Amino acid sequence: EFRPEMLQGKKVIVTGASKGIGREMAYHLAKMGAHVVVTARSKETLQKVVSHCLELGAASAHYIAGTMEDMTFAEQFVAQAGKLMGGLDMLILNHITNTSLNLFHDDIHHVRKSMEVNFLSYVVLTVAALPMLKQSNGSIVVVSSLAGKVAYPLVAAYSASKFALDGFFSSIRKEYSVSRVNVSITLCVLGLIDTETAMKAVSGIVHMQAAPKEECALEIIKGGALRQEEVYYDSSRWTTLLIRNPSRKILEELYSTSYNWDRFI
Amino acid sequence: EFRPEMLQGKKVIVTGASKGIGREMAYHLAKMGAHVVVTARSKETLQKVVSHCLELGAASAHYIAGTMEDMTFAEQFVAQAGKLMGGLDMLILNHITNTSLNLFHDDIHHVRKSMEVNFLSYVVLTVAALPMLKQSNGSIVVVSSLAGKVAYPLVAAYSASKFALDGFFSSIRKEYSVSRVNVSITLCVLGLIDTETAMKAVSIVHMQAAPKEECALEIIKGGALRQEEVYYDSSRWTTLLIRNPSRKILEELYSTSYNWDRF
Ligand SMILES: NC(=O)C1=CN([C@@H]2O[C@H](COP(=O)(O)OP(=O)(O)OC[C@H]3O[C@@H](n4cnc5c(N)ncnc54)[C@H](OP(=O)(O)O)[C@@H]3O)[C@@H](O)[C@H]2O)C=CC1
Ligand SMILES: NC(=O)C1=CN([C@@H]2O[C@H](COP(=O)(O)OP(=O)(O)OC[C@H]3O[C@@H](n4cnc5c(N)ncnc54)[C@H](OP(=O)(O)O)[C@@H]3O)[C@@H](O)[C@H]2O)C=CC1
Ligand SMILES: CC(C)(C)c1c(C(=O)N[C@H]2[C@@H]3C[C@H]4C[C@@H](C3)C[C@@H]2C4)cnn1-c1ccc(C(=O)O)cc1
Ligand SMILES: CC(C)(C)c1c(C(=O)N[C@H]2[C@@H]3C[C@H]4C[C@@H](C3)C[C@@H]2C4)cnn1-c1ccc(C(=O)O)cc1
Ligand SMILES: [Cl-]
Ligand SMILES: [Cl-]
Repeated sequence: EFRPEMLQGKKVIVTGASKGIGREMAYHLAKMGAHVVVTARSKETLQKVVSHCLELGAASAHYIAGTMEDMTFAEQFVAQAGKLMGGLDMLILNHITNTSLNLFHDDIHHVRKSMEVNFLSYVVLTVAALPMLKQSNGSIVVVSSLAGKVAYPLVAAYSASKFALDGFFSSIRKEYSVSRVNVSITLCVLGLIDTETAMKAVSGIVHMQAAPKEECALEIIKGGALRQEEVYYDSSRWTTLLIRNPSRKILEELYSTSYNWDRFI
Repeated sequence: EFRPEMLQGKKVIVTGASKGIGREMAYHLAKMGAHVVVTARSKETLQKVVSHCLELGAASAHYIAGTMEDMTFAEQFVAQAGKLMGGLDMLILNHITNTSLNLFHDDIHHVRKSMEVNFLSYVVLTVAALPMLKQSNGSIVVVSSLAGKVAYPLVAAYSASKFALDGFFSSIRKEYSVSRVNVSITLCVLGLIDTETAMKAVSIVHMQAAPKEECALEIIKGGALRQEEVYYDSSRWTTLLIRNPSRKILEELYSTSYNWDRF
């Protein structure tokens, strides 16, 4: 179904691309011959990722360094990236604030910082990217987790922010259908993935088994390119089968049928 | 299974109690003879509510007016309410920032205000109530929506905040089990309900609303019975289809596979 030629010459933004899954996606897009604008806080690591993207064969690879804590950076970054590539075809929202496995006690500051970085910044980015994506019949790719579909201990603030992405983007997708906005939204529900961040977070939990970041990153690109609503990627075949909720799809399809919202458009 | 005597003499907080579902819950708790501390921004409507609660037979009814936009109010309110009742048995988190059905365009301010009011304030109130509920083996009751389990158009910021409550509280419930915290968490997944707010928002041809009075009772029954989730819609189709057993199987496998005792 998917072809690598589908990404050739496309204008793609990847957030949290200095390392992990974001970096792997940037490299994948580069091998496919895409124009890429990557971001993270570290200018040096980004410069190393951009250098490799050009070697891989990216049509054009650029970086803009800043913190997604700053909503003015987030808004401006989209404009600057859009000018560099002369448009936008895909927006890959992937960055997250630093998190570790820990019991929740009193950390409102972490809960809010998770909400601002992992969620609000995504909305600010989308808002700023939507005119370019509308004129290119584009794609938003939102990187979530199993922890953003199912409840796990030790990642309460993280789970709260990934659950919010589902609520927001799945709702805005329903709206795009009514308001006939031909911009696709892909929510990526990932299991544990073997990035240095995750592997350092999980050190010692021997029974916990990570999936390849390389294939994971490809599966995210394939999903958005094919305009799929949801992408699932875990190492367990048990999880992949059980993660899907058809009961939700039924309730959503019934409301889509039962109501006409044309007197809002 | 449930008995009204279960709430007699209990120390309950109800947020967003000047109107709608919150008001109805306060009155229900008053009929059952509980000690109640109610909150919303309007002092006068709250005073009329605290006066009806005493007539209905509440053991003690009090009000503290303020905005849950203010996290310091939220934190302090719990301490003050706790002092007025000399403890805390149940925390009923119900308030929300004003929302209407509309397409999302550029409203970051609404998305953030919805997250501060509908979500963060709940975490602030929970943190502040926890020692008191711990010493009383208490209950947190979180009022969510179908829109906090399933995706609907025109309530993006609202859906995002109700989805966050699920993520946060369901995760902390897993933690309370590991850390052996005997404080229950009830998430209430409500369908459309006939409150003036809802009926004004829907003035949506075919939408059936459910009775606010029964709804409010069903929320009390659920928390009192320490149920993890409460479902209340007018459709029998919705109530059957709203449950996610796939996620409970996944949760039970992780509960089994891992031991987190060193946390
Ligand atoms: N790996 C896993 O096990 C799982 C990953 N996921 C999701 O995958 C995505 C990527 O994760 P992963 O590849 O492991 O992460 P990494 O930690 O390896 O990469 C995170 C990236 O985000 C950047 N970043 C961190 N903080 C900020 C900030 N405040 N502002 C801007 N950029 C920031 C980092 O660079 P810098 O610090 O230099 O700014 C880096 O480029 C996330 O959305 C995560 O939730 C989902 C489930 C599991
Ligand atoms: N009604 C329905 O159809 C549905 C309701 N729900 C949920 O049920 C709960 C109650 O809804 P409902 O009774 O219909 O709503 P209402 O609008 O009737 O009542 C909301 C309450 O919150 C208070 N409140 C509003 N803004 C603030 C604020 N900034 N700070 C503090 N308090 C505030 C209000 O008091 P005041 O203005 O005086 O401060 C009021 O008492 C909510 O959690 C809602 O999401 C879920 C699904 C459907
Ligand atoms: C680690 C956990 C639970 C949270 C998880 C995730 C996730 O979102 N992990 C985050 C990543 C970024 C941050 C650092 C690390 C890695 C921890 C978390 C914060 C994705 N799958 N998954 C998971 C792992 C194992 C199993 C299982 O064996 O049953 C099921 C699901
Ligand atoms: C109104 C809507 C969709 C969002 C909804 C809710 C909800 O969250 N209602 C709140 C009310 C108060 C505030 C203003 C309004 C009304 C929106 C919300 C905030 C709870 N069920 N439900 C709903 C209604 C009908 C159907 C159906 O016929 O298939 C399915 C679900
Ligand atoms: Cl890595
Ligand atoms: Cl009302």
